This record gives sequence, structure tokens and C-alpha cells, in this order.
Amino acid sequence: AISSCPAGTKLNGLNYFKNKADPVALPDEEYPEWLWRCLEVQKKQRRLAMKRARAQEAKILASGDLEALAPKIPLQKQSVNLPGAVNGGVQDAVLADEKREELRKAMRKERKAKIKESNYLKAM
Amino acid sequence: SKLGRTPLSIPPGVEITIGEPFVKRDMTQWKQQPKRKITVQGPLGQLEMDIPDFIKIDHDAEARRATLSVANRDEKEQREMWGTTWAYLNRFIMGVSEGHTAVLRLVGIGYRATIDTRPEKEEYPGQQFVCLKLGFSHPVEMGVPKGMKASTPQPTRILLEGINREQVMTFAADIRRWRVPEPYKGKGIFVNGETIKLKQK
Amino acid sequence: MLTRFITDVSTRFNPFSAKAKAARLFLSFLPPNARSNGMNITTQLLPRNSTETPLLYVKFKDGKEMNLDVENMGIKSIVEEVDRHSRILQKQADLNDG
Amino acid sequence: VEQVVKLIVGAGQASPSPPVGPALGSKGIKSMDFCKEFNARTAHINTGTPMPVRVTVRPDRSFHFDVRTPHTSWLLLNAAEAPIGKGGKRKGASNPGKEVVGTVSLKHVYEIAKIKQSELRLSGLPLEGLCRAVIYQARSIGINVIP
Amino acid sequence: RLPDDYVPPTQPPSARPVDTRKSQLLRTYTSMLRSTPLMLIFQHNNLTAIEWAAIRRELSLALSNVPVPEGAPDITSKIHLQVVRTRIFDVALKTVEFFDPSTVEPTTATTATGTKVPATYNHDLSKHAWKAVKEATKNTEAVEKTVYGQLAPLLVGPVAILTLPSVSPAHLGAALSVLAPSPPAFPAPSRKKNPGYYDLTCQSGLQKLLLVGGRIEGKAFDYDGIKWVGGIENGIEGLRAQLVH
Amino acid sequence: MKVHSAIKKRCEHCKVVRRKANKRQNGYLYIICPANPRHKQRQGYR
RNA sequence: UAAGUCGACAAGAAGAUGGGCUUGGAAGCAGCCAUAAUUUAAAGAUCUCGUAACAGAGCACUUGUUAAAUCUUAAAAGCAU
Ligand SMILES: [Mg+2]
Ligand SMILES: [Mg+2]
Ligand SMILES: [Mg+2]
Ligand SMILES: [Zn+2]
Repeated sequence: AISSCPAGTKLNGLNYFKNKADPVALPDEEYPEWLWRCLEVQKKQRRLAMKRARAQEAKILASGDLEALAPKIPLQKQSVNLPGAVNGGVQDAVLADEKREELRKAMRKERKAKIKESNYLKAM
Repeated sequence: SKLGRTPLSIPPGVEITIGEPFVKRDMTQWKQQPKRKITVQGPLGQLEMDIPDFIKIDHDAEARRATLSVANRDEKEQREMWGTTWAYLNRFIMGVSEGHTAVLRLVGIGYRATIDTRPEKEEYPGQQFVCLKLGFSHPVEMGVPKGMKASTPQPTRILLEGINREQVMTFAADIRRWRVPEPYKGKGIFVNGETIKLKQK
Repeated sequence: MLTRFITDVSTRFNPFSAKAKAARLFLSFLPPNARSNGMNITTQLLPRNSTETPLLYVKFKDGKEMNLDVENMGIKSIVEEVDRHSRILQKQADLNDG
Repeated sequence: VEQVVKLIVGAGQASPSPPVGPALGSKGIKSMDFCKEFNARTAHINTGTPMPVRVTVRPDRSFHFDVRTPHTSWLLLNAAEAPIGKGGKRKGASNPGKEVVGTVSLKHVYEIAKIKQSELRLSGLPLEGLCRAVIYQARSIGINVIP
Repeated sequence: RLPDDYVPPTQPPSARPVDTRKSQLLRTYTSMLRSTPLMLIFQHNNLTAIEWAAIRRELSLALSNVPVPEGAPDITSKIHLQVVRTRIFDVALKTVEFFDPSTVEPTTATTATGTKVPATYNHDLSKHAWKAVKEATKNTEAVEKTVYGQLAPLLVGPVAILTLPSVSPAHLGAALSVLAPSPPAFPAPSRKKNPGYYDLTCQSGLQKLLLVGGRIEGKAFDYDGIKWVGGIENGIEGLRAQLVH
Repeated sequence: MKVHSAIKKRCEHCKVVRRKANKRQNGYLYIICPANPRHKQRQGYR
């Protein structure tokens, strides 16, 4: 009941073969779980926020400590050793091999801005 | 220099003979700087040059090698001649053993070349004269300098040979000076793979 | 390095041998399409326990067959000898073509 | 060098024509032979369906072409139920940033990816990472993605 | 405000710049040499993009036909054929072998508040690691006796490394026949079942990959030795046979 | 050739060299370019 | 900056995909809008060429070889051209 398309829905224009019928939506449970999570990447008036937004953040923030206000260095500049241990186990191994992939994206995103800006500085 | 440090592999047959610091008195100069006469003899011939004294040659006869070094790397004059003296020895070693060659290509309808002897204008007995038809009213004839062997496998192809690279490439430029490659039809004399970019029309 | 004039190359060496380092580098310099063009290449890997002297075989398209020891000469030195012979063929090709 | 050419042709419509004729007729290969050889490749698809082809022309004018699945954009619009415009083909948003043509659900994305995984050259890529590649293209054609 | 002596907690003093990819990649291999018990070292020769994709397409397919019905972790996707930086990967072995993280003395550290807190620098990118590996490498002969010395000649030129999270002989036969087939021990897949394997692109890529050597549990292994490990059906079964005796 | 008082490189192949300098004259600064001959420039007057 | 700086050389520089619109045609590269992804040693819905439009050649970027033990790059200042 979480998906808009119910079971039995006719998927229009998804069959280009002659001897076959257009796909029919199957039950929601039968579909893999990642399909309900792969969509996690989709992202006067100023005066009103100034009255409330500016003030509320200062109160909750509790600017009395310098721990939650640090620069918060990104993952592409730290030097802490990655969570890799010898003979730690498959769980440790997989869990250790998963951060090497989360760091890969970090360097990738940096190349985009570094290349987009290098091409922007040549087409002034 | 990163080239002066590289040892010079002396192939079999080549012999390097280092002289001694000498000074040829010059009445026009109050103090001449000592030099060293370096001879490089081998199968094809013998070449000689005079290097400054501050350059030191560690001629290793055992391993057949010779590394160069200067007395002071901080002086601009010594850094330059260090690499230039190395580049010359490299050519000398690889010129007396193997030899240097230059290829000239004659592009253009009516361009020919022959190697004949002109006893009238011979500077030395048996001088070979390259005769070139390049569209001029007169015939263009040039005598090969003493020490070069010029031949034409084909009418539109010259082949120069010699042990002195500077002499070979200099004589190929004199022949090319008559017809420099043009960018509209590619006509001219191209030396050692030289090419010219053509125009649209 | 010019590989166009190289017909086939047969290299036999042991990986764990520090001397075979130069042999491995020579294999990488070859371009990707060397197999499609028709060049034959056979690579033999010797056991780690006992290592036979490394062997390098080269042959140009004019019949010349080159054989250079891997231990005495380094990768840089080997590239010079193969370049000289492959270079003269370029001049000869241009000389006799046209 | 074996040059390659890109041409979009109909399902069973292979004959000398603007899409087919000039694309390969000039190079030298026998267009008629290729035209009659393409029909055998596409004999189970609806007539007129667009089919990308990468024809490789080896030296000696011996051609070999690999038929490819329909364009992802053509499938997204075909499955988005977009209004037909100029040329009789479903057109996409002129300004994907503001305009919106259709609302394709994720269940349609899960199928558009399965039909694109049939290709051997694309059969290795994981399906989890392939459904987000088309979702990344729906933002460029003005189609909204619905959970 | 943050004081001058304060240093970020997730950015201790490094031996060399951390922003550069040279060092950021060193932190990866060092942890990969610890989390990967079984590792095969290949040599790639100017493989093209399409060829690489095809080669990695057979592994996924061949590795997806391994029976694992024991409810074990889904070890079928963390196996990757990764091209590595041989120069920076050769330093990883040094830092992983000739460096004892337990030989560092903790020192006070200043936080945003300025309070001194004791901290120890054991990260691989530390100046202490750089100093140890250098001094340890001074002895040439003693290094050859170490595992690094038995794998230093292998890290020459371009090398591609295959990483397996666990020592599964079954996964080896699925990956050892697609990259270095040698029948009848590890025969290549059949054409009547795996036609993609014998493709123009794939077949032309597998000829440029050579299995030079392998590393298992921090032990150098020769190509012939890898067959023995791959020959075993399973590790747990091999131990049972000894118990019967 | 264009004789300017402010010579600048107009591509990656342009090179700055001081030529014609000898025992009798100081020479000039040139912008030599083998790719495009229109990038040729000189600084100074005879 | 020996974790190989700098330069050169060898190769790579992918895929969904000719992004959508525009146009006789617009396929990275007339113009307009978008430019969260993905997989990779890396690869901009594209920085300079090139085509009528494709193709093609380079660049950013990636690995390897060579190779520096005071020797990389930029800025400012002084005196000169
Ligand atoms: Mg001048
Ligand atoms: Mg466009
Ligand atoms: Mg255009
Ligand atoms: Zn220029």
C-alpha cells in the first residue's frame, strides 16, 4: 500500500515485441527492497524567516561549546585509518570494504567541481 | 644538467683519446683559457674537439664508459657547456661508429637531382657535385664538402652521409634554401621527415 | 619505442626474480592492437623455486631476429637497441617508396 | 580504419532513405544487402519502432552491424504518456527545469532497466545501479519520478 | 574561537599533504592489505575501456554461479578487479609490515577549547610510519627475507589486483578460470553455455592479462601454488579429512 | 610579424626568446610559434 | 619532491546516450533548458580544433617508463632590458 501503482496495473508502452502483452504490475512485496530506497537522491518571505528562522537556530544550537561548530572536515581530507583490521572477519572485511567505496564517491564529487571550474575558467 | 651526468657508452671499436690542458698563445688576448683536445677515432673516421678545462672526463676503459663533470655547478657558463659538450660527444661517438644520414625529398612537377662531377669548379680532386633542377633558368650545382658522400637512389630523393652531423645537416639546409616548402602545393625540399600543413583551397 | 616493425616477441622469465623486472616492462610497452595486427607473442612464466636465466626474443619485419639478455641490460638500455634497428627501416621505407 | 556509423531506423523499414541511404550508401558497402539483412534481425518488433544500430565498416567494405535496444528517452516518453507534438513523435519538455510532461513511477523504471539489461555489453552492470541512471535522465527530459 | 595550536581530530599531523590523491590512495591500499585475506596480482597491458567492462562482466556472471545456500554473508559483489597504483601500492606493503603502531608515544593535543588532551598518532600517513619504513628499508639483504621482498619484484609496471573478502576456494575456481585458465584443473567455460566469454572484445582483453603472483594471509605465493589452494574444494572440508585419521 | 611594446603568448605553443643579441646589440624579445605564424611578435625597434 | 617533484614518452580518456528542446541538419562542441546519477585507474550531458550533420585529432583527468638527494611552482620586492 506504499506504492501508487497497485498490483495488476497495466504498464503502458513497455512492450515492443509482437507476440506478447504489455507488462502488468506485480504485487508490491514481490519487488526488491532497494526500489523503495533508490529514490533517496532527488535534491517578504525572506523577512518571515529572519524573524523566526534566524532566532530559533541560535537557541537550539546552544552556542556555548566548540565541538558541534568545528569545520567538520569532509571525508576526502581526513587521515584517520580506515576501519580495516587483520583477520577481523568477513563482517569486518565487508564492513571495511564498504568505506573504501564511500570514499571513492567523495573523490569523484571533488573532480566534478574541479573540472567544471577548470572549463569555466577557459570560456570566460 | 641531467644529460651530462648520464654516462657515455663507448661501443666496441670506438676509441676516445683525451689530451692535456694546453693554451695556444693569442697576441690579441691577454689570457687564453686552457682546453683539452678530445679525439674520437673509429671505423668511419676521426673527429676532434676542444672542450673547456673545467669539464673533467672520467674515462673508464674497463667498463668502456666516460662520465662528464664540471668544477662548479653554480656558474652559468659551466652548466651550459656541460650539456652541450655531452650532446656533441654523443653525436661524435654515434657518428664515427654508425654515421649520420639526412634524407631530402623533392616535391614538384619537374624536380630532379643527379650526382655528377664538375672538374671545372672542383675545390678538391674528385669532388662530387649535386646537380638540381628546381625550375630556375640556370642549373643549380653544389659541391659536397670534403667528408660527405651524397647519392640519389631516385631522381626525387637525395641521401647525404657523413660522420659530422653539424656538417651533414648544414649542407642539407643549403640545398633546401633554394626551394623552401610552400603551404599551397607542398612543393619544395623536405629534410628528414619535415612536413608542411596545406591550405583548404 | 616503435613496435610497428616488430613481428613477434617471445619472453621467458621468472616473476619473483628481480632481474626479470626489465622483461615485464618491455611487454607493457607494446600497444593494444598488437594482437589484431597479427603480431605473435608467447609468454612463459617459470617456477619460483628454481629460476632459469631470463630470455628475450625479438624479430623485425625484415627478417632480423634480436636476442638480448635481460640481466645485464636494463629496460631503458633495451629500448635503445630495438629503436635503432626500427628507426633505419623508416628511412629505408621512405627512401624506396615513391 | 574500420569506421562506424550511427543511424536510427524503423523496426522493419530497411531501404534506401534519408536515415539509411546517405548514412552508408556513400562509403561503398551494399546498402541493399544491409537493408535486406536488417529485416532478419528485426522480425519480432512492431513496425516503425526506432532501433539504434552501430554498423562497423571494415576495410574492403565488409559491414557488420549490432542492433541495439531502443533509446532510453524514447522509452521514458513512450511510458510517460506524453502528448504527441511535431513530427508525430512524443516530444519532451522544452525546459526540463520548470515544465513537466509525465509522471513515471518507479515500477516503470524497474522495467525500463530490465529491457536495457538484455544487451550483453550492458548485462554486467548491476540493476541497482542501472535504475538510477535512467532516473538521472528523467530530470533532463522534464519527467517527474514518483515513488 | 579555534586556537592556532588546535588541530582537527580527524586530521592528525600527516607526513605529507593529505588533500592530494597520492596519499589519499595510500590510506586505501593499507586498509585493503589488511581486510583482504586472499589477493591475486595481475598485469594489464593497455586494456581499453570496453575490454575492461567485458572482463568485469564475466567475473560477475561467473561469480554469480557459486552455490552459497548456508545463509552466509552475500559475498558475491565485494570482489572487484581494481587497477592500482603500483608505486603507491608498493609503499603500502612497507607501512603494513615495517611499522609497529604500538611504538608511538602519546602526546597532549589541544582542542577547540585549548585543553590539552593526550593523543597518539598511529595513522599510516603519520611521520612516524614514514620514518620507520625508510630506516627499515636501509638493510637490503634482510628485506629480501621478508614477505615484502618476496613481492617487491612483482610490483613492477602496471598491475591489476583482484580482491576477495574471504578465502573461498569455490570463488577462486569461478575467478581463476576466467582470467588464467589451465585445464583440466581450471577449464574455461563452455561456448554452448557462456557465449559472451568467447567474444571479440572479451577474448581480446583476456590475452593482455597475466596472473603474475598472489598473496594469501600475508604470504607470498607463486602462480603454481595458487592452483593448490584453488584445487581444494573447501577449507572446512579439508580439516575434516584430517580428523578422520 | 607584429612589433608591439607588450608581447603576449596567444597559445600553448608560443615561446618567448631573446634573439639577435650579440656583441654589438642587445637584441629583441620575440614570440615564436610553429603552430600559427600569425602569433609572431617582436619587442623593440632597430 | 625518491610516497619519483618538473619535463618528455607509451596507452587510456567508458557506459545509459544522438541528454530534452531548437533546426533542412544540432550526435560533447550555433543557440535555449537541465547538468542530484552511474561505473571506473580515471572520464565535463563538455575546454580548444574539426564535419553540411556524423566521424576524427587534442584537453581536463588516469596508470606506467625514464629520472633530480640543496635543483618544483607561484607571489612580492631591488637593479636592469
Ligand atoms: Mg631574428
Ligand atoms: Mg545538444
Ligand atoms: Mg557543431
Ligand atoms: Zn602560438
